[PDB]
Amino acid sequence: THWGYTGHDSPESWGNLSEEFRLCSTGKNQSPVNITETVSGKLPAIKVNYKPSMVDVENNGHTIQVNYPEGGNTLTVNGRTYTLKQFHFHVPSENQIKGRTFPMEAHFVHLDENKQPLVLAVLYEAGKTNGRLSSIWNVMPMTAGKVKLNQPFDASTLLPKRLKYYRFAGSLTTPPCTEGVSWLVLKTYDHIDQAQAEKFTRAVGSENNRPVQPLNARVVIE
Ligand SMILES: CC(=O)Nc1nnc(S(N)(=O)=O)s1
Ligand SMILES: [Zn+2]
Repeated sequence: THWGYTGHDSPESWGNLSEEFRLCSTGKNQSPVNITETVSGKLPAIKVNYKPSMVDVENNGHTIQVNYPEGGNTLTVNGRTYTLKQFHFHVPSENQIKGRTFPMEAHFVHLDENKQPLVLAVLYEAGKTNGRLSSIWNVMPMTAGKVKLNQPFDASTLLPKRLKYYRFAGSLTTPPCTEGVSWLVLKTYDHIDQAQAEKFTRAVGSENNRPVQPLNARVVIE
């Protein structure tokens, strides 16, 4: 069923669109979130085993996304291996740091062998052109549609070397807003210039951030 970020269709009504999106309105563990208060703790280190792959770049109407047809690219956290399925973008950011919205956020979405979802997040500050995204921005379908990119894409360039993160449990920020999703929001910020963010918005047709949800019972670990 149709949903979006504006119109009579907007995030605050997602739960009533159908019975099967109801968690969007009724869940207590929803993403995204404003990360204000945190607990300093000893989080397991991330190990990135990303490498180049043959990807396609899809406009599904709601974001620009890079689909990984094969496993290949993994993340090991806490002796668990998670397989990168796809990554995609929000302009502006869904998650916030101390009330601060960022001009873009990237969501790297995974499953482990138990099919447990993990989202590793990168927040972009305004700054110089992102040279490592230009390859994806250049083939960006500006309407709904899908192109396989000729030259291999390496996602290791999209993650910093400093891999400190905020950790919390949450949900998909798009319908059906399924809960039980591990969130790891990296502290080290990448950058995008203004054209890049505007083009994206132009392509997808709107700013595509779900608004922040209450933490309720949850604690964010830094
Ligand atoms: C199959 C799949 O991954 N669907 C998603 N829906 N929302 C997502 S997000 N913005 O939380 O990372 S991913
Ligand atoms: Zn997302």
